[PDB]
Amino acid sequence: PIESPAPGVMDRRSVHEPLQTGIKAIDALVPIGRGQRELIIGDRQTGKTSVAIDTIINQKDQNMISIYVAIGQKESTVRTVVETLRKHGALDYTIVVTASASQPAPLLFLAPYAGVAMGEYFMYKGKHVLVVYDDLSKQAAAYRELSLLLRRPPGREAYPGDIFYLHSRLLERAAKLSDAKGGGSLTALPFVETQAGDISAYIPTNVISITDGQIFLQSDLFFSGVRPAINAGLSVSRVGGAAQIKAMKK
Amino acid sequence: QVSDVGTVIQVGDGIARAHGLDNVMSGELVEFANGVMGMALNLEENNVGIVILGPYTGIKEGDEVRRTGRIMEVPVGEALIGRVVNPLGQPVDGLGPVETTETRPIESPAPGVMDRRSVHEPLQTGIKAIDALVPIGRGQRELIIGDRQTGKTSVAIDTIINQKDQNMISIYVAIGQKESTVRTVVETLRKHGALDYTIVVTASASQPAPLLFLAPYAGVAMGEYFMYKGKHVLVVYDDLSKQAAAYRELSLLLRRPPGREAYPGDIFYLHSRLLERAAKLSDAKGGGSLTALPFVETQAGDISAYIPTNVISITDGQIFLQSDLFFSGVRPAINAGLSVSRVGGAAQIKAMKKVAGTLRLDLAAYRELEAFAQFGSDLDKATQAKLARGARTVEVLKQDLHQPIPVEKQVLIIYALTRGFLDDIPVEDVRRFEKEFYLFLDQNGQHLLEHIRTTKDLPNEDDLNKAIEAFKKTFVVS
Amino acid sequence: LDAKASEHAARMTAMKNATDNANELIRTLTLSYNRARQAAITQEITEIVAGANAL
Amino acid sequence: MTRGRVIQVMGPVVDVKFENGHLPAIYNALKIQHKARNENEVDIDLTLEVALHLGDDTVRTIAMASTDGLIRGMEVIDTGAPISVPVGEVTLGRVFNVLGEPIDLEGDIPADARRDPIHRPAPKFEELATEVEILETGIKVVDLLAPYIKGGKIGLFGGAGVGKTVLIQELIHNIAQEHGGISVFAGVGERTREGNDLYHEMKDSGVISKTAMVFGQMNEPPGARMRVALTGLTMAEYFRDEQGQDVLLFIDNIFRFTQAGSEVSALLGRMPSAVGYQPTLATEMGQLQERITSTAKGSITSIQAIYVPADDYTDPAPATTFSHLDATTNLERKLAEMGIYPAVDPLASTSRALAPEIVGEEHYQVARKVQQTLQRYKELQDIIAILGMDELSDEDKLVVHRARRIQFFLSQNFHVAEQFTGQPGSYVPVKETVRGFKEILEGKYDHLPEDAFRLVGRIEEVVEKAKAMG
Amino acid sequence: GLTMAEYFRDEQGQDVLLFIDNIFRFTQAGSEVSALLGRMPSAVGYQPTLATEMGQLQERITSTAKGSITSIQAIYVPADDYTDPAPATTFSHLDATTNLERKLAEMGIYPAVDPLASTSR
Amino acid sequence: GLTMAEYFRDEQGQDVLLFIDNIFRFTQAGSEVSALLGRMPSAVGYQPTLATEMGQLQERITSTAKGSITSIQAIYVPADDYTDPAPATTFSHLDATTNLERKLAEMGIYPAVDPLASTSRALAPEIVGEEHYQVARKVQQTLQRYKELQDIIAILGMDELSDEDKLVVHRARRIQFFLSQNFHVAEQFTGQPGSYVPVKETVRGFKEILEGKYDHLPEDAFRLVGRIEEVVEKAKAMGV
Ligand SMILES: Nc1ncnc2c1ncn2[C@@H]1O[C@H](COP(=O)(O)OP(=O)(O)OP(=O)(O)O)[C@@H](O)[C@H]1O
Ligand SMILES: Nc1ncnc2c1ncn2[C@@H]1O[C@H](COP(=O)(O)OP(=O)(O)OP(=O)(O)O)[C@@H](O)[C@H]1O
Ligand SMILES: Nc1ncnc2c1ncn2[C@@H]1O[C@H](COP(=O)(O)OP(=O)(O)OP(=O)(O)O)[C@@H](O)[C@H]1O
Ligand SMILES: [Mg+2]
Ligand SMILES: [Mg+2]
Ligand SMILES: [Mg+2]
Repeated sequence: PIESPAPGVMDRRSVHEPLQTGIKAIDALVPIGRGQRELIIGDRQTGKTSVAIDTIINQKDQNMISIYVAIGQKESTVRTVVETLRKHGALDYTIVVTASASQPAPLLFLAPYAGVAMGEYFMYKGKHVLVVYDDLSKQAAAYRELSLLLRRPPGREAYPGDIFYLHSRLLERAAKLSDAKGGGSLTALPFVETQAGDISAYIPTNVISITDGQIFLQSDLFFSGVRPAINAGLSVSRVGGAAQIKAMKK
Repeated sequence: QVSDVGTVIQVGDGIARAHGLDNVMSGELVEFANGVMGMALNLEENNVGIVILGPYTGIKEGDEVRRTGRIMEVPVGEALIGRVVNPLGQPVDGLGPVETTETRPIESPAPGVMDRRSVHEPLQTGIKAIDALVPIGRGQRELIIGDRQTGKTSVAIDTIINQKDQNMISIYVAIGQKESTVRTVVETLRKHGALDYTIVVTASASQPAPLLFLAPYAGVAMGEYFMYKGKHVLVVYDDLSKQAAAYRELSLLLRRPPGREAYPGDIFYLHSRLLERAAKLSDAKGGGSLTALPFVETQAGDISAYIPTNVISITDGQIFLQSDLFFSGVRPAINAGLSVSRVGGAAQIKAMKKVAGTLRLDLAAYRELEAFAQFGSDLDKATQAKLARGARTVEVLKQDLHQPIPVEKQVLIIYALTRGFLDDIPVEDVRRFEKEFYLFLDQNGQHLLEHIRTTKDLPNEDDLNKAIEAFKKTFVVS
Repeated sequence: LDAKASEHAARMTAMKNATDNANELIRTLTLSYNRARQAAITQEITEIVAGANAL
Repeated sequence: MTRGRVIQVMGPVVDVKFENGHLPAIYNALKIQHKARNENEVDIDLTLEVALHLGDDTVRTIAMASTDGLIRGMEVIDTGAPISVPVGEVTLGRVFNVLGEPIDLEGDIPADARRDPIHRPAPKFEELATEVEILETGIKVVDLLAPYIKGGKIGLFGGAGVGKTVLIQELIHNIAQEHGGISVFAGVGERTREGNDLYHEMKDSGVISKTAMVFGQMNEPPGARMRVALTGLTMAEYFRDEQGQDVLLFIDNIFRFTQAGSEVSALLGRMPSAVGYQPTLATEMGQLQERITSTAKGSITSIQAIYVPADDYTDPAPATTFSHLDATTNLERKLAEMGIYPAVDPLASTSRALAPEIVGEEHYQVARKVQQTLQRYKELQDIIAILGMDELSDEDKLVVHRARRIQFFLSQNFHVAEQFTGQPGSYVPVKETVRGFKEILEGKYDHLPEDAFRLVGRIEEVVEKAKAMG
Repeated sequence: GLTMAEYFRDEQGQDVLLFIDNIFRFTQAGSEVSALLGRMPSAVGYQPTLATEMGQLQERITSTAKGSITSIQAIYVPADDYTDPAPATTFSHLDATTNLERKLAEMGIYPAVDPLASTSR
Repeated sequence: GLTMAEYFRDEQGQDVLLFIDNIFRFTQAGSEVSALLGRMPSAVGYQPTLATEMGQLQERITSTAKGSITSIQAIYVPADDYTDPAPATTFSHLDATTNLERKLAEMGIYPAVDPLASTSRALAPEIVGEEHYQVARKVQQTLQRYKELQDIIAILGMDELSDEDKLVVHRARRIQFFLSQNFHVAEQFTGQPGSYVPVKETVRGFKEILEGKYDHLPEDAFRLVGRIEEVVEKAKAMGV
């Protein structure tokens, strides 16, 4: 089913297994563990998709299934991403779910739930899954369009009242199951596109209030040669560090 | 039968709802029981929504509404010349009825893309600053924008007066003005003789909002009758901001959703419809043209406001007037820095074109150096020459009230200023020098005057030099 | 005399660059004010629309 | 049956009632034709677009013209398909009005002409091209520092009187000459006099024989202004889908499309979104932009001018539009007054294509080196006024000496600029311009006078000019 | 009050002075009436009919052949905001305006009229 | 949870620690469900009954004669807007508040409590002591003066400030850094073990800083330490 209850309090285990993204500026100072959900946030043309593609490609050695969910992306961009995945061989273990900007609003609203429901199937078998949501801001815009068409009164910035519940319900299904539930895990990397780096906007704050950290990419750094564009001032991992190899931690 | 009659079921705030009128057309005029006109705006399934165009206190529930069979139009013809009239064509000055035999609808499509021609004819406003810095061509529409009490109405009246010998018809549309103000404007026009070719359309602040919303469209409809016959028309809308306010009131009374800055959604469409009907017709349609001078009032000089931005996006330029310049004794108050005409300059005559550039440069230069005013003498080149010439330019560009001057005299005085014949004249005497120069020209330089007036070109430079030197020989500095 | 003229030059350039800094800060603050006010405008429009709709 | 009657008229919105089981589909076209039976009526000729199904066999529509004169009870006819405009060779050199009806006096279009629906789903994921390709425009600045992409969207910016129109004409000329394609210009909610001026300029330049124009300007209703872009796009799509060509599509102002959509939504009665825009803003923009893509047999690339309200690049309409753009070219009044044409800013312009994966290592290195040189010159221009020209170091003198020649060599002579300058134009291939800029970087031409680079095509013409000068 | 004043110039041909305590409170009362009647609020919550109400009040204060009425009106500016709709739509009907400053009042200069912000035709 | 705590308060007369993880989500859920119940929307989309619904919950969490309840609540602030109705209404229900700030969090000084927005009902001379009250007020005054100087510092530069303003800035930056602390639970992010600082130690250390004793130490010595002696230890490690 699209809508399913999240794992309970006693069904979960503390994250203790590293997710090696293959990028120094992440694996060194903002580590990501399995079962974590880490936010990738930045402006347009900053490398958000490139970070996810590199992370997905790096998982060839590891025993992990990858799901790339594109919401509101351009179809040419999705085609080129699929071609890079095919060239690097990541299509041996990858599922691509797409809903372009030409699709009606309900499909944009619905895509991430389909992705996470596809992930849960492997998660509950004791396997490890990685899920990438290419935009949650565009999902929020689609849901706002749906609510206004249904004549529900808007709240702050015309968003409906349960814009928080939407994202929390989506992202709360990513978990690290315990040995009693099988030991499987699901990892989420939601994306948020800010406007002029305003980290204090409504949707960025809502998504920050859910995930276990955030990786902030700065356009000022991306331009002028700092190409990975990591901003160590605003990037942190709340659960990471306990899921980092001893050598790197040392 | 209920096909040609209807009974009112709701009355409120100038909006009426009537049952019946099965054959009424959208946009039609209807007749109430007591003689008040109305528009059938919304044709719903079981009732008709009517916008009242007069005092609605005399309309109750149950009184009959009669159909007329005519989509809303206004009377047109040469008989409207020299009369002040309401937006519906009913005279308000007395003097009996206006006898006309032709009409033209208020809504009418703008001239097509293939019906137009490039603007090539000058429109002499009679103001030195406008005719030199921001020329206006026939068929252009140019925005005039400023704050309260800056001189926009005075500029419009001066432009209308200056058109006496030209082959143009002027139309003055006053929206939201005080009745005494409109009366005074009409009296000045009559005193200066402009009523021989001028129509005044008035909609005072005490009128219902739909009349204010309709007035500029009635003015344009009156102008188009002359325009399509091959004549040239000048139309002035005194307050598009007040027209927009009246439209916002009407839209809110009809309970339409608001838009940006609380103005309605199609506020841009309103002024686009209004200002797109002014054009220069091609030769195949007859060489007619209609030129428009919309007005917009700002708040503390803020241009970034919604309505100013919309109108600047619509029109072909802007004339910006400054409150500080107006208060500092510069009465035309035109800021040549921000002001710009995009289609004009092509229509400017050759004599003015050959001389306007140096004055443009001088006036542009004498604005940044005014910051360095606390100290007097940095350089002779930077301070002495530049500041002296700029101050003399500011003095010559000043103008008195209701006294336009001809283009050839403007050209001659601007040439004298630019070439340096004012270099050794004190600043305080420049206006007297200009006045006595015009009198001396009338006395002796009829040959130069007629040469300019016939060829639209500068006369022989050496002869002009010797004439100005001959005048300076007699002019006394005191 | 040389030192007095040096004092004049130093104070002149100090006032100049102070004015430049002040105008930069004014640009930033006024533009910030202007980005802020559109949120209030859209909030009041949203409130009016909701009030009209709920009835 | 296929016949209905009008039951409500409220401005541009018209409600029509049909027989049960015979309602038209969404986005279909309905025709109203009427003859005044007596003096209390007027003749009517109108087209309606279906928008909703209100229930009770009633359909709500949007009119493409003024609704004055409508009477409750007039007969309505169903066409059984959306708006259809003529496509093919007959559309070249003609001007249309969003309904496909010609505006110029060359006559009507015969009824046997093929017509295509306005509304159409975007091309499938299967049909798209798998690789990114560069559209060779033949203009040195664009081909070096801001490459174009087949199927990409380009945003154009610039002040008044800088060269946007002449640049558009030169782009059409170069594409038609070398790549064998055509162009379609779609004005949207702009000045009618500007449209007439553009028509006359195209006729003067001779570009008009290779282009089609649809205008639907400011004075048109929102229903027409909201579909001008779609009709222009659907006449453009024919040549790419049926003849496999590379096509240009110019949209005069994409912001007016969004504004017309918002106006239409307010009439439909939907709840206003964040800043008064329609709730369907993103969906409408996606449905317009996603049809401009490169396919297996052809491509459409679009040059779009975008107005930004209050210069706020975070406003919802510019924010939504910018997500689709692939490149950006900015014009400079400073360069225009300096005499550099086509006056493209070599530092404000940005492009997604300029990457080693797409354009090549050699091209990328040359371009980045040029940008660094120009940035260093920009920095040194302050120190020149701070201290003086002679006080700068020798390496800074060399940097300035290279930068002047680079900035001058960025200029080019346009084919359509002959009417002004008196000099024929030049089409410079990307390989040739890369080689020339590498040669200028390496110091091979430091001895030449800097003015011989002023306005010229290939690098060999520069040494020819220097030879003729001295 | 206007009805009481109009008689002296209509039937008796006098010159009358009409002093109005505060236009701002008149506009506030109009806005309250509009909100009670349930109309859609204008720019900052005012009534849509603000301009027409102000016009129908002020336009009756005019000079005619029989007599003249001159009016001295006091306006209240909230938080020094002259952009406020009530003063903004009041400005269009005035021949002379006077600006009073708490800055001048604190120094002790009564009547505290600003000599540069006051204009008259 | 409140019902469970009330039994221990009443039927047993026992002291209760009550922790509420995020009380704002209660009003958020109320606003989510309010629209479907047929109520007209209030300002910024909240329910008309925001104040009464929150009051009916808050006034149950009190200490009575038979038992005492001390409650610590975290109150999320949506989009960093402290004027939002939900944060604004809950202010009147509290005795002591501490306002965390993103600005202080970004500079790296945790716990990032705003030293001027935070207030408590217990900061009175007869409750905490004369010396404590005077030291706290002096610290707040210095921080406010440093806050006011931030425009003149940015524009005219640090050089042109007077003799006293420079001393105020010098003391204020060190005070702002010394307000930071290393936490026991933060040892997961850093190897520093953390500390527990008594009130006497805090008051004496801040008094010593105010008297100008430690003006010769660098600013960075004061970040993330416990008692005042650790500042001297860190400076000596730095080499002083
Ligand atoms: N590590 C890198 N090295 C070089 N180029 C890079 C790197 N990461 C990203 N880029 C470049 O950055 C550009 C945009 O990157 P990307 O598409 O990942 O951005 P984005 O934030 O997903 O953009 P959008 O808003 O279009 O979705 C591309 O030209 C890509 O080649
Ligand atoms: N060139 C001038 N010389 C002298 N007085 C002038 C000149 N231009 C305008 N004035 C005077 O300045 C005042 C401005 O009035 P005007 O009607 O021209 O302004 P306005 O911008 O239309 O203002 P309002 O908003 O009050 O209608 C009037 O008293 C007018 O007589
Ligand atoms: N390549 C060129 N060669 C010669 N002259 C040029 C060139 N490009 C521009 N110009 C000059 O600049 C003028 C501006 O032309 P154009 O109409 O393209 O400008 P624009 O920036 O699009 O203006 P507008 O906003 O009025 O449409 C031309 O009329 C011509 O005089
Ligand atoms: Mg991306
Ligand atoms: Mg006036
Ligand atoms: Mg152009």
